[PDB]
Amino acid sequence: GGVKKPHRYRPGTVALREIRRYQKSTELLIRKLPFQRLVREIAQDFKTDLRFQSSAVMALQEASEAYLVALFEDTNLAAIHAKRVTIMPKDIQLARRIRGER
Amino acid sequence: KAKTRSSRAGLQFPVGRVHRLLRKGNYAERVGAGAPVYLAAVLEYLTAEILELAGNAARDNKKTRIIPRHLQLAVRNDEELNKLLGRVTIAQGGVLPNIQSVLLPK
Amino acid sequence: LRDNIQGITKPAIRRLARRGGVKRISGLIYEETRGVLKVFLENVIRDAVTYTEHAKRKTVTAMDVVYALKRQGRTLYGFG
Amino acid sequence: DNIQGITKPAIRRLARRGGVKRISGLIYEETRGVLKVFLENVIRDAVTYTEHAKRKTVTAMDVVYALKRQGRTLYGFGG
Amino acid sequence: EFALGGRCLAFHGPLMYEAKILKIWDPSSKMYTSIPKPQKLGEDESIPEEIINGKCFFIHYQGWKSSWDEWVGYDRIRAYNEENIAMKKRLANEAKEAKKSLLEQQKKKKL
Amino acid sequence: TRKESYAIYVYKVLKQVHPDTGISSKAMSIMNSFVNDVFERIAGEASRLAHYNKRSTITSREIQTAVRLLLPGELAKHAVSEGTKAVTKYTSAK
Repeated sequence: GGVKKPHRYRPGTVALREIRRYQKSTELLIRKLPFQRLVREIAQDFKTDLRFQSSAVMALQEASEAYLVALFEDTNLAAIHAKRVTIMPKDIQLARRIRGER
Repeated sequence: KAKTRSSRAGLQFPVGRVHRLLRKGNYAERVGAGAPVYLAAVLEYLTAEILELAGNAARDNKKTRIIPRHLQLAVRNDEELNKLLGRVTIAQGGVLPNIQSVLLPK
Repeated sequence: LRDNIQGITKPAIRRLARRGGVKRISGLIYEETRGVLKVFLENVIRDAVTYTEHAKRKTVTAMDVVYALKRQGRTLYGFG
Repeated sequence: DNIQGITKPAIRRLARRGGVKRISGLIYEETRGVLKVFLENVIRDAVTYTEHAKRKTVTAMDVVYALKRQGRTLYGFGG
Repeated sequence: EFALGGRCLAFHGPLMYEAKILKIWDPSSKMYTSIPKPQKLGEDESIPEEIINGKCFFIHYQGWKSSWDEWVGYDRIRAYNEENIAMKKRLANEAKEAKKSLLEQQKKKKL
Repeated sequence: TRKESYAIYVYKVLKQVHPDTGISSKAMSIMNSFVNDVFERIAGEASRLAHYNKRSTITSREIQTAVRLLLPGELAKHAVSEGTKAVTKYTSAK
C-alpha cells in the first residue's frame, strides 16, 4: 500500500541554505594545496624555480577568491537581467566585457 | 623635559612619524610643520570612524575582540567608507550577506 | 607542475559562486571560470615575478604580491 | 531646466554614435540624471582644484586634471 | 548464508531491499556481535519482541540513511542468492505494475 | 629588525573610542595597511596639487584640498573639521 519516499529538499532549498551558510563564512573556499600548485605551474612560465612564501600563496588566493566572488556577483545580476536564474558563460562574458579586461 | 608634538596637537596617532614619512616620501621638496599635524588628525579620524563601526558590528556577533570580518561589515555597510575602501579587498572579510529578490521562493 | 587548474574543483568553483549569491550554476561555467582565474592569476603572478627579479630575490614574496595587486587596482589589506 | 536642454534628439545622437538602434523613451530622462551626476563629479573636483589656486576662473587644464583624478584621462586639451 | 557485513535482501512492506548486516543477534545469549566482539544490548539499544526470540540481524538499507537501520528476523531477512534476487526482480515488477495502475487510474481521473 | 607600524597608536585611539574591546593581529595589520594606503593617497594627491600650482611645499592647505578631493562625501567634512581643530590646537600650543 503506502510506499516510502525519502525526504528530499526541493531543488533550491538546499541551494539557498548553503548560500546563507557560505555568506557567513569568511574561510577560503578553493583549497590551499590545490591552489598553491595552481601557481607553481602558473609561475614556472615566468621564472624558473621561483620559490614562494606560505603567505604569498595565501595572499594570491584571498585576492583570487575576492576577484571571483565579485565577478560571480555581477554575473548573477547579468543572469537576472535576462530574467533567468541560471548563469551562463555569456554572463561572465558580458560582465567582463564591461569591466574592460575584455 | 621634552613633550611630543601629538600632545601639542591633542592626537593619538604620531605626528612626528607622519612627518618623517612625508619627508622621506619625497612627496614634495619641503614640508611644513602643520602638514603632518593635519594628516595625523585625518588619519586618526578615519581610523576611528572605521573602528567605531567595527565596534558596533562586533558586539552584535557577541565577540570580545575584533576579527578581520567585522572590518568588512563596517566597510561594506557604510556607504562612504565603501567608496573609499572600494577597490580594496580586506582579508577574511566574506561579503555582505545578500540574495536577490527574484531568487527568493514565491 | 602541469594542468593543476583542475584543482580548483567544480565543487569549489561552485562554493565561490555560491558565495557570490548564485543559485543555479550552468555547466559550461566551470570551464569559463577556471579560465578567468588563469588570466587573473597570470597577470598578478607575472607582475610579481617581475617585482621578484627586480629585487634580485628568488623567493616570490607575499610583499610583492600585494604590490602587484595594487598595480592592477585590486589592493589587498592584511599582509603589508 | 538647463538640464532639459540636453534634448532628446541629442541623446538619440549619442546613442547612434553608441551603436543603439532603438532607444526606449524612458531612457532619455535617465540619461539626463546620469549625465548630471557625472558632470557633478568632475566639475566638483574641477573647482576644488580651482579654489586651490585661488583662481576664480576655472581652466580646461583643471578640467582634465579632475578627469585624471576620477580616472578617465583626456588627451587633447593640455597637460 | 548470513555474514557480518555481507549482502542480504529483506522485506520492507511488500518489497525487497538490499542491506548490509552490521550486527548478528543470538536470542539464547541475549547478545549480538558487531563490526567496526560479543556484547549485550546497550542502554538505548533494543530489539522488537516479535523477532527477538528468533535470530536477528541489524541491517542498513543501501541507498538510504542510518535512520532506516533496523533489526530483522528470518521472516524479514533472506540470504543474498539468485533466487532472492530473482524474486526481488519479480516484486520490483509488481511495484512497476502498481505504478502503472496508478498512472491508468489518474489518467482516467483526468478524463 | 625594528618594524615601524601604527600598532600602539591605533590601539590607543581604540580605547579612546572603546576602552573595553580587543583587536586581532591580522585585523590590526588590516588597520595598519589601511592607514598607510589612505596616507599614501592623501599625500600623493597633495604632492600633485602642489606640482600643479607650481608650489614646492606641502602646506596644511594641500592636505585639505586633498582630503576633500579624495575622501568621499561627508567623510570629508568631518575629516576637515577635525584636521582644522587639530592644527588650531597645534598652533595654540605652539
